[PDB]
This record gives sequence, structure tokens and C-alpha cells, in this order.
Amino acid sequence: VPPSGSVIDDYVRNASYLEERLIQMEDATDQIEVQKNDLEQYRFILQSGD
Amino acid sequence: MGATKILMDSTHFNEIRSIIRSRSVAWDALARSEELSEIDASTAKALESILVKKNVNGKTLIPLIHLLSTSDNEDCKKSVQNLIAELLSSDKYGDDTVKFFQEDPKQLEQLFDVSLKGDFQTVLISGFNVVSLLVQNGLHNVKLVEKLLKNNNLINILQNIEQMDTCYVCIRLLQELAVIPEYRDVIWLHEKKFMPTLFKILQRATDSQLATRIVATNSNHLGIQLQYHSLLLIWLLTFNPVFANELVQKYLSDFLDLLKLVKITIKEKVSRLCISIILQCCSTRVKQHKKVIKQLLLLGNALPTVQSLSERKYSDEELRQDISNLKEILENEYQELTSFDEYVAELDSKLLCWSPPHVDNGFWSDNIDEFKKDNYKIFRQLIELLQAKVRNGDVNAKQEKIIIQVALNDITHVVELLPESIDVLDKTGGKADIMELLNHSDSRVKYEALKATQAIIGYTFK
Amino acid sequence: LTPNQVNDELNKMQAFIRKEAEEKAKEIQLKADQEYEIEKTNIVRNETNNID
Repeated sequence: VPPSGSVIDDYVRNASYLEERLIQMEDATDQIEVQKNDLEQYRFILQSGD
Repeated sequence: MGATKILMDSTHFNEIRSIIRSRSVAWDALARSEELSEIDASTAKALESILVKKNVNGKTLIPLIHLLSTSDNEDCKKSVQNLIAELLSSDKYGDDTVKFFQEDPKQLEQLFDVSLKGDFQTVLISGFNVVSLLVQNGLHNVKLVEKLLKNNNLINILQNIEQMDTCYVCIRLLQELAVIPEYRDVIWLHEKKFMPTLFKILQRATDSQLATRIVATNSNHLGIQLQYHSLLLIWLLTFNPVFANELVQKYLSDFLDLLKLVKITIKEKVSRLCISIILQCCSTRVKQHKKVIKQLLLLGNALPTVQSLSERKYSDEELRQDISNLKEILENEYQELTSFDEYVAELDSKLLCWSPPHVDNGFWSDNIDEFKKDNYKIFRQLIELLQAKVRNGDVNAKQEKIIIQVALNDITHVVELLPESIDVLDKTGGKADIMELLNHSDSRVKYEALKATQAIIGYTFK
Repeated sequence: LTPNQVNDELNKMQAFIRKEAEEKAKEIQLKADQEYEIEKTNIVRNETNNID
């Protein structure tokens, strides 16, 4: 709890600016993990099937 | 009588007037010592009873001005100027003294010559009395304001930031004299000397936090009156169209803290003059309003403070109408330009920067068909500018980081928009630097290059 | 608790509210003079265009 005054816009922008990048970072990390897991899962199947 | 009480109800003028009112001056002993006339000492001694006894300053106005001009003591001239200034501002005693000053300008011109000598309190007392009669419609002397602004004692007394009464009275005198339209040119000519003192008081009040109460001003009426007097003095000079463009183009760096000063402050006085100064400077009547709105919006960040300030309005309707009026022109100012001319001008100028319309996918999708004229030679020229900036002028730099981040965001949006631009990056060779640029410093630009590499990597495998 | 602290706090609050009311009150005419001058200049140019 800070002993100074209250700022709603400065506290709201610092959380929305972090959450807006955290949502795209989580979605890009999940999509990159799903694509890397799909390509790594299919690479051994293609190399073993070849 | 009936003079204006501007710069007369503040505690700073009464605090300095209380020190001169505490002491006593004998005009008979000074006149007997060959330092003044007997008629000036008798009129100065008899002039004190007219104040309390009344509640004729015009008849005794000439002996007080002659004794003040002939005398060289700061105590007698400060007491006579304090008694004449107190009797002039009153509306029930000494009414003929105000008409005699407006009737004869030789008494005001002779009384203005005695200012700036002796102590600094006498120059504010004579400057307040000359500024009181000068602010009326009876006498308009711009030579006294230009000569007072060209003085070194007034700029030296107003330059001292350790006294709130000296800088508040000196800034209040120029702020009250700047209300006239004829004095705006002469006050605007010498505004470069008193220009940093108005921003230093706003930076000193903005540097104070909310947990502790500073001695000069953090939430008090003294610092809010000094910062409101400086913002009102800058707002009075900002009414001119060329003065707003020249002052905004010259002092935009020091004027960029006005948005943070209104956001950090809770009163609507500093925030109303701060938002009104940016709203008046962002008007269409000022010359080069697009460059001041683009530099103030990009460097100052007036769009997020205006958007967040639009939800948290104040009690005054002028602040909400000024913020709502400036937010529409500030938001429509960047949206009013074309995306193809802005992207072609920014890419052709070799200077990449963020904007409100540059982070939208509709601009790259609209300019993607128009940019495609040589097998995507525009995107190959932008990728050759980003990779050529990456090779010559390596990363971990201040200049290449903004163009690398903007080129990575625009290349990520243009690459994510259409799947045919991936062949231009592999054919040109900028795709190899995009993977190496993510593992370096500037992790925001590494996240933009990670999104640009993820956009081209998404079309490879589905 | 004591009435002297409430009298001093109300006496300072009333003078601060009055001084803030007047200091916030002067800006309406302070901008209204420049707005009236701009409107008079716009009407003067609007008449001078047809006069020329």
C-alpha cells in the first residue's frame, strides 16, 4: 500500500499494457509450442515411415 | 477609487507587506537630517491617518512621489509606497489618488523610475502600484513594461526560486500585465528570460510526491498559485498563433512535462491550464499544427493522458470540454492523414517511428496492393532498409532500435497480412537477421521480431 | 475534538475554497476576451471579403 495519493489511470495503464503483451505472448507461446510439438511429432513419424 | 485587487489578496504580498508594516519610519527626523523636505514629511505623516481615519491621496500624491524620488532610503520609500499601495487598492479611503494617477501619466512615469532601487520589496511595491494603474483603460504604457522586463534587478529577483513571494509577485505582475493585447508583444519579446522560471516551478512541484508535504508547494495554495500563475502566464502568451508555434517548437521539451504535471496534480487549476495550453497550442489556427500535434502526441503522449483524463473528469465543465475538444482533434489529427503517404514518407525519409495508425493491420492491408508494383519492391525496400540498418549501424543502438522495432512491427503486420510476402524476405535476405535479432537485447523489439518470425513461421506449417 | 481546530480548519477551508473559486473564476473572462476578439476578427474578415 503506497502512502501517496491514488492514481487510477496510471495504475490501470501499467496493468493493461502488461496484460495486452502477456496475452499475445501466451497465445504466441502456446501456438509456437503446439506447432513445434506437431512438427517435432511428425518429423520422427515421417523419418521412421520413410 | 475602485482599483482592481489583482495581486493584492495573496498571502505573499501581505507577508512582505507585514515586515514593512511592522517597522516604523519617522519622516520628520529624516527631513530634519537633510534627507527630505518638510512638506513631504508632513504629508507622509499626515497620509497615514487618512487610511484608518478614512475607512485625499490625490493632493498628497505629488509630495509622496517627490519625496520618494528625492529620498534614497528603502524603508521610507517602502513605507510610503506600501501606504500608497494600500490606500490605492482600498475602496473607502483615498479615492482621489487613483484618479490622479490615471489623469496625469507623469506621476506614474516618475514613480516607475524609483522602482528596482534599494531592496527587492520596494520594486514589487512600486511595480504593483504602477502595474495597478497600468492595467486600467486610462493609461497604457508599453515602454514601462518593456523597460521593466529589460531590467536586470526584476529578472534577478524573479529568477530566485527560494522565495515564493518574489517569484509569485514577479510572475503575477507579468501575468497581470500580459492580459492586455498590446503588452503581449513586448512581454513576448522578453519572455526568454522568465521562460525557464515558469517551467522550473512546475518541475519542482511535479518532483514532489504525495506521501510528504514539501515546503514550497506540493498540494498547498502557494505552490498551486505559483504553478497556476506560471501556467496562466504561459497560457496568456499562448493565445497568439505564432507565439504558440514558436514557443511550442522551441520549448517543447520543457513544455512536455505539462501533461505529467496535470496528471500528477489533483487540482483542476494546474490541469485546466495545462490541458488548455495543449488544446490551445493544438488548434488549427496555429501555423504547423500537424507537426506540433505529431511531436506533442508522439513525444509528449497526450493521447493516453487525454483518453484516461476523459474518463476521470473534474467538476469544471471547461476542463472536460477542453479535454474532450482537444481529444477529438488529437485523435482525428493522426487519423486524418493517409496511410500510404505516411508509410511512403516515413520509409522514404529513412526514419521509422510509432503512430496511432501505424499499429493497425488495415493500413498494411490497404497499402499492400498499392505497394506491390515490382514483385513487392516496397516490402523488399523496407526489409532492405531494416537489414541494411542492422548490418551498417549494429543493434544495441538508440537510432537503429526504433527503426528496427517499427520495421519489425510493420514487417510482422505486412507478413501476417498476406502469405505472398514471405518470398520477398527469403529472396532479399532479411529473414536471417530476424531470427538473430530476437536473441539480442531490446526484448520488446525481440518480441516484435518474435511476432514477425512467428507470423512467417505460422504460414509454413499449419 | 476541540472547537478551535474545527474553526481553524473551516476558516482555512473557506478561504481556500473562495480563493480557488475566484482564481478558477478569472479564466472564463480571460479566455472570453480572446474568443470575443477572434470572433470580431472573423466577422470583420467575413465582411471585408464581400466588401472587397
